[PDB]
Amino acid sequence: LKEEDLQKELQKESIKTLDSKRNMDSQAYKKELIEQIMIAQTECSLALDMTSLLLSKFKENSIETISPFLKSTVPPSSLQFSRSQPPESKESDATLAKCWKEKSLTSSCKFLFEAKERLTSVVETEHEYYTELVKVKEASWPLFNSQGSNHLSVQYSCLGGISLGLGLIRMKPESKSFEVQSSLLYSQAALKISILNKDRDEIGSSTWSWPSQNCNSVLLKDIYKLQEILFEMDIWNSLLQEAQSCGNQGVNFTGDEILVPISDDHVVRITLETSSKEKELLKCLCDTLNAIAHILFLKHCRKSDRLYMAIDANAPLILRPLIFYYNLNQESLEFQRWLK
Amino acid sequence: SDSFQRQLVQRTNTLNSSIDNATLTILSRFQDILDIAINEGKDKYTVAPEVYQIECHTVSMVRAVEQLLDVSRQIKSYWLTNSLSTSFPTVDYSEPDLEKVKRTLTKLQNHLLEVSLIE
Amino acid sequence: MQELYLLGVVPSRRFEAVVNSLSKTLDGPKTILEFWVVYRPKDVPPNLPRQPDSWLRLCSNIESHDETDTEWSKNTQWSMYLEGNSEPKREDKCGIRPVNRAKLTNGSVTEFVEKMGYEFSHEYIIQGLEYFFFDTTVRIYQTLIPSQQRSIKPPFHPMNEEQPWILHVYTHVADASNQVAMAKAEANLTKVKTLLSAFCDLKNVRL
Amino acid sequence: SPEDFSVVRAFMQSLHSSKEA
Amino acid sequence: NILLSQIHSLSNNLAAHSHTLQTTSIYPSLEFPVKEQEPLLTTLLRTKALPEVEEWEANTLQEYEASISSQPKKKEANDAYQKDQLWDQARIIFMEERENYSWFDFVTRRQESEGEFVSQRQLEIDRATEEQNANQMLTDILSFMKSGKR
Amino acid sequence: TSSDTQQVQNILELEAKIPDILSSAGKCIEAIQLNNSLEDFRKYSKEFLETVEFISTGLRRQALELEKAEVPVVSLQPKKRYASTPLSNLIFDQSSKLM
Amino acid sequence: RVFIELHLNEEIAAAFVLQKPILPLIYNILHKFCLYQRLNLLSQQTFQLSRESWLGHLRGVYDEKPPRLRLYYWPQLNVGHYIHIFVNTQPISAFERTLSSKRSSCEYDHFLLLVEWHHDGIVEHVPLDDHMDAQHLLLLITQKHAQLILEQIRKELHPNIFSEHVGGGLKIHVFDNEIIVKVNSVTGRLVLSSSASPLSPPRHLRAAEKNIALNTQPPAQILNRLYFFCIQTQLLE
Repeated sequence: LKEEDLQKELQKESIKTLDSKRNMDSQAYKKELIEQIMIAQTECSLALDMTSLLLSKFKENSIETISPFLKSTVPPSSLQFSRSQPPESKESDATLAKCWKEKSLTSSCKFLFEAKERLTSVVETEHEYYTELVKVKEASWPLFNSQGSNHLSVQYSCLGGISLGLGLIRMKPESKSFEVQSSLLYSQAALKISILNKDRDEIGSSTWSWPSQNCNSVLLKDIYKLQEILFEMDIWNSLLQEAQSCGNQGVNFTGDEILVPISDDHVVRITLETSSKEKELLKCLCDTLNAIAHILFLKHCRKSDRLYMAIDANAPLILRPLIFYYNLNQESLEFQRWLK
Repeated sequence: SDSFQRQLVQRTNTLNSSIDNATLTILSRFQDILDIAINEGKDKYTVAPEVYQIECHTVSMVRAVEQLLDVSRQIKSYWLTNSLSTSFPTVDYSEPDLEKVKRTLTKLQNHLLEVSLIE
Repeated sequence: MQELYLLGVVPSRRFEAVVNSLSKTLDGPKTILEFWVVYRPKDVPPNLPRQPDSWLRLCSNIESHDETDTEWSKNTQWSMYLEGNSEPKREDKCGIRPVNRAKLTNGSVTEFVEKMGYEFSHEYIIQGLEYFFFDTTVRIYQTLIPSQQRSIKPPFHPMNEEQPWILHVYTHVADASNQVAMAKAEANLTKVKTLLSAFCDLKNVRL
Repeated sequence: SPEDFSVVRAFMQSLHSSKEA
Repeated sequence: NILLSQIHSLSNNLAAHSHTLQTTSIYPSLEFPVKEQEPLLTTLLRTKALPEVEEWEANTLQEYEASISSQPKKKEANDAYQKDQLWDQARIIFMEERENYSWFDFVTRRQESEGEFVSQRQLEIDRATEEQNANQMLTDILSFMKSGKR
Repeated sequence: TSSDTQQVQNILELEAKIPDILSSAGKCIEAIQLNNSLEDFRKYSKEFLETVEFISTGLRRQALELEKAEVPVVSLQPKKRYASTPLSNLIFDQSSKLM
Repeated sequence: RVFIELHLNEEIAAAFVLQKPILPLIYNILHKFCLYQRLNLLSQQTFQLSRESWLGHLRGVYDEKPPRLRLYYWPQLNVGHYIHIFVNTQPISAFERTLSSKRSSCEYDHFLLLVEWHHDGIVEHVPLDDHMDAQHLLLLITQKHAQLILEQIRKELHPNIFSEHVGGGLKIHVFDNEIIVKVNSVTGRLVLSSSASPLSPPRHLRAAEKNIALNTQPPAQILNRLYFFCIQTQLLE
């Protein structure tokens, strides 16, 4: 409720058959049910009690069957029964019975009709979903049933990398279109490599773009973008643990990004760009760095797990080669500058 | 643990058990509706339980059918769970041009450096 | 040196499935082609040598020589394996086979063994693939008899018509005595066996 | 979902605190 | 479902002893007279139908009144008999028709029985023997490698 | 001989015919009750039994063709350190365009 | 939000049964609520961190009853320590109480969220920025503790070697060159780099760093040996 909205509505109102005609909770259905079975139980319990009273006059069997409240309240051997004559049958009563059964059958056959119709809608959607899953695995993407046991998940991280990521296909029914949901927390992910001058302004940077091969189905595009994102995440993580091992070379990881000092009081800044949901030569250098960083990651993936004295052999080795060759260049340049 | 073949046959005997159980309840339920459909004895007190039974049996039939749908789904999933893909999507066709990468590598590595011939 | 092993059998149609599908489970396949020859001690003193089991066999990698030309036993590197019988009372657990090996270079291996006093027994070829898990290997191979002694590449004579393949699980512990290392190799073997068992059933056997 | 569950836990714990006080 | 089984058993008992139960009649006396002062008796032995049941009956009878507006009454009873007959015929022919089919076989319809035959247990025996002979091939090749048996 | 995709397609056919079980059974009760046609009940009952048989046998068929095709019950656990030839391709590709 | 509307509502009503002013009670309940939620956020940040990076080097404890979080960093003892997150009542200033009157009331029960990092045999209260990433906090403390241990070794050095503490690290001077000792926050390990040639550290630094990491003996003893070695080799050349 807002005063402006209301002054608008009320200002709009200032502008303006004798019979009055006017036209749920699972807990509520629950209450209706327990209510009904309870009334049944009270009726049956009554009949039980009464019969138990009589037979208890004539047997041990029914002192047991009578309720403790009733047997406490009333003395046993209370009721009686005598031979008598059964009542005249009511014509209305039998015609009632027949009317009841006929209505019962018609009810049943109608219910089978509508149940068939709803289950046919169900089987229809099912057929839709599974034709799309078939479309997917026809493209040789593996899929596994999800942990919830509802639907199925595609393994977008099936080309490579360290982490194994899979995400379930769900039908968005309102749009009648399929969507791939993943544990991943990033709408976008890409490795940014950059160079920082003395004043910390960014001289150049590279972020890979993927080849974006043509794909026919929305679902497969979403798959590719997920796979890409997670792969980038794999690279950033690997770079990080690398930086743990090789701090002595100067690689510094602030929580926000990796940076590496460089010979002319410049810095390289390696970040992961994310959404949550001479200048030409130098850009060649950045792009070169990103590309080679890549390739080297990939090499780390090919390796099989199983010399030197470095602290961690299992540490990947992307930074360290890159900075190795950089440093060979720089040493050589200093040498030649002396000789010149 | 059980053999591999033991696992397979275990599964199929399970799927059967479930599935002939569901069909059999479809048959038997329809049968017993039929057994109850005649209104000759027509004790109105007997007719009313009969009405309940009819409703309960038809619902039990639909239940069984839905059970069949559960089974068929499971079978599809199993078929899709099988690791027979043996391939990758592979969308390739953007060419390496390696010799260019060699030359750009060297070019960068020798920045501001006077080079000489091998020996 | 102690090796802990499991093994199994794989029929022919079941071979190809087990292979592709193995590639799906664990680290990708390495092509392996091995040429093996055994030798036998000629003295056979019956009381103590115990020559039926302890006699040695030696083999070597033939990655690419036989396809290119006539095989050259002189050209390839050789290594000698002394593998003893397996330890009994191991029906429940994984198997244990003690194995020692040495690499041999710059010598006539054949002439050396026979100058020891050992002498030819049998000559067989091992061909197949091996896959990797952490510190534990797994090779599916077949036992191809050579067409001839030091057979060329084209023939690759097979032993049987059914051509069944054999499943070997590799684990190595240096020190026999250490119970902790045996425990970890045992558990590594159990875990790999579990996964591999989903794949196909395999179990411990003698020798 | 379990985050929201944790929101609730935060509330119920706040409440238990105020009740003890 | 279990509730259904119980009430069905009860209706059978009541119809079986229906004659002896409608001849007998129940009145309290003698020993209940100590507690006789109470209306509990009237509530316990009351045979008034439930109010919902009572209305229900009334409504269904009104429906019959629409039906008699449609047609005369004498014709109705014979038609009813004829229908009950119909149902019994439907029952027996369904029993026959069902016994005719085969249910617990793999792809073994009547039509497919004419077509072909498929045996699960024979496949299983087949694979089992193949794996057993394959194992014998193993143990044999193993003893060959260890000490020549070619 | 049929692909897995072919097989799940087969199943989708059986599925599409399942809900008609109710259809037929009801068609048959309705036909004898509403129309008193004993012969309509004969036809529609017969259709009902045929339908349940085709579904039942078709699915037991499938499960068998599972054990025949030796499809593992448990799903296999994928490895974690790939580097795949198609990946490598995308890889060298983009490296090249960037150089 | 609607949920807490109703529950809160129940609460204020019972408060009226006992007639204790609402505006406090709702403030108390709801501020403490927000604190608890932030603490929860931090906990999920740390557990996420315990998985994503830090894997070998972070252990996280969330606790119910009085819900509290403690984080174990550098699980490897050094030749012990954790940081404790905590909700607790700040007593009212005697001067705050006097100033407070009517609308501005001190009578509200009120408390802050705060942290104190545990150290072998000591405890220190650390100010908590309201905008503090859990990673950022872990960094901050680890660097403090860093500086502490690294100054302790500096003191245990040899007396004649001129050492300097600065730049978050140690500078050991060797013939107008420098060895630079720091600690990596995650690993909590000693990192020796070289003044001249910061991109490739000489073999003997690398080997030293490896020996420190082995934790067989105090860092100072090693660094002393490395100083004398470093001298000798430079001259010998």
